[PDB]
Amino acid sequence: QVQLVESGGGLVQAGGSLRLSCAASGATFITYGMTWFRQAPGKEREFVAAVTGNGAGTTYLPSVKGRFTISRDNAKNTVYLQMSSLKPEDTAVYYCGGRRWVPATAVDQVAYWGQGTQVTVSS
Repeated sequence: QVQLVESGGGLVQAGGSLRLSCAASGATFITYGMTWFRQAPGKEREFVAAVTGNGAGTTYLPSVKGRFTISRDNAKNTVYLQMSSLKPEDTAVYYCGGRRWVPATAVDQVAYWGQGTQVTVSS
């Protein structure tokens, strides 16, 4: 009974900001590498950002690097994605994926998913 529950999405104007959260419960959180994926309707689900178990190692999709920040609080079992300078490009459903020991970099590698939270960026 491992469950990932997401929040913080919704609608915002271009240049705006959001903060996604993904609270985990069931397994031991620090043994999982957490990753944010996003999927626009009709396109393939793509990698956005990933963080290691300890929280030291972070990787970003080149596009969103600088604008997006991933982080995690291993005490409260949550991973965050702070989005800034949002473009219409970034409109999609954002999913949080967990994989044991090493963050997933491709969809197939993810062991546990969240329900997915919509982000829409109008202009």
